[PDB]
Amino acid sequence: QVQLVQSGAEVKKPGSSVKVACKVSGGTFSSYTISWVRQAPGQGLEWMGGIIPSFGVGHYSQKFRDRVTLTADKSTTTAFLELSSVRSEDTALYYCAILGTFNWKSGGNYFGPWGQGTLVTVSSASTKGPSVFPLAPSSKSTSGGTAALGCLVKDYFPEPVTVSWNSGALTSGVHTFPAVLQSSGLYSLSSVVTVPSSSLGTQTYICNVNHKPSNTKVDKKVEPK
Amino acid sequence: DIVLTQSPDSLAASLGERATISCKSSHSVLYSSNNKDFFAWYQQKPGQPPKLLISWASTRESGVPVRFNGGGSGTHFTLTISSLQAEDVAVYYCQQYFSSPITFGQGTRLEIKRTVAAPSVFIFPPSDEQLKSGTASVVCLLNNFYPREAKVQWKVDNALQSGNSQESVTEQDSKDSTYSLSSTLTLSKADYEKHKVYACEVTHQGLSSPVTKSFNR
Repeated sequence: QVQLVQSGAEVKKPGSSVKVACKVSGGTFSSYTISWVRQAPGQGLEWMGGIIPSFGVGHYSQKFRDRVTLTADKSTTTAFLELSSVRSEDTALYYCAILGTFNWKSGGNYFGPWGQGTLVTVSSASTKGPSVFPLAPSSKSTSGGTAALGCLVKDYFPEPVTVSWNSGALTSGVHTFPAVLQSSGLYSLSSVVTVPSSSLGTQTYICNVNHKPSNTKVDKKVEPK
Repeated sequence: DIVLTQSPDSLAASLGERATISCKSSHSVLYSSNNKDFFAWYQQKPGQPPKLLISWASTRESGVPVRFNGGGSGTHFTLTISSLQAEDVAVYYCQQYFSSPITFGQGTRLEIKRTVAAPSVFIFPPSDEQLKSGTASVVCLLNNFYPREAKVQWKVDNALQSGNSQESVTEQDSKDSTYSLSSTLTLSKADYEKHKVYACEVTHQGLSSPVTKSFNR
């Protein structure tokens, strides 16, 4: 099966140009249409346009035609979405996808994989890495055989941070909350996990925080208070 | 452009119930030669790209459970989920690939209605590392509750707080259909050390009465 892998999250200042990359596995663009879909908060999914790299043709929706350009690097089978004159309103998750249309020449590839999404944040605020603080378990965070512990990921910009526990070994009981924008302009979130209260003296618990826009990696042991 | 109008915008249905989602196109998406409808249904779960469920109005993709069924033709389409299960929580989108521009419906949010579950309330004092800087965050966690509606109020030495806390709520859990909620009270270290009792008061349909969790600094 073909897989699409997009470039990482990105913050760009207003008025700048933005490029999102979409690497198509399989070594060929074949007859695919590479489409781009925007998911902005509160506006669902909107098709921006698509490129048929084998024919060097692209088409767009009226909403984006005058400020979007599609390209393809055939030496790397990578398609690129280029946004011009970015505005705050362009802060969105951008997906690439193999999605063609009947009226254009699909090659039969109306359905294909989707990429994982690229969060583009349009802001004048500068990139800032997280502070990671423990949420220590205690008598106030146990309920019988269940104890809760966590990590407070604070003062970062932009989104997103990723949080794993024990380097991905702990998944059951994990809740990572949506980030909230603080009065400061920076984001804060917490990640919590409920574990057996009997394991608290035996098992070590590490939250692994990744903030790629600042290339900050923090592993914090969470100990009982 | 072909405009897709989806119905409903939001849906809450119990486990084992049938969910019905509808889409109306402003123009037919039917190709007269083969009588194929160029219409698809997608499912988007939290944190993931949309996943194709149904192509050609009624063709189920591999790996999609048989509970998922698509129907209709021309301008009117329906997605039927039989015997809803916890992992069906998602936003569902219709899509037309007949004519450019490709268009999507606006999305239907599907919530699972389960039995009322009271939150387990947990509280966390600020870390001393955080206190080594000039700030102190106090976190109240409401874990694994249903329904989503809950009220969290902060009291510091019995004085109600306003404007210095923020809430975040998870998406509905795909296994137990519960929510979790964090309320964070943020104070300067200076203000945190002036007071002794930090209390989170939680009111929720599943609680015998307003429960309050606190700690003494």
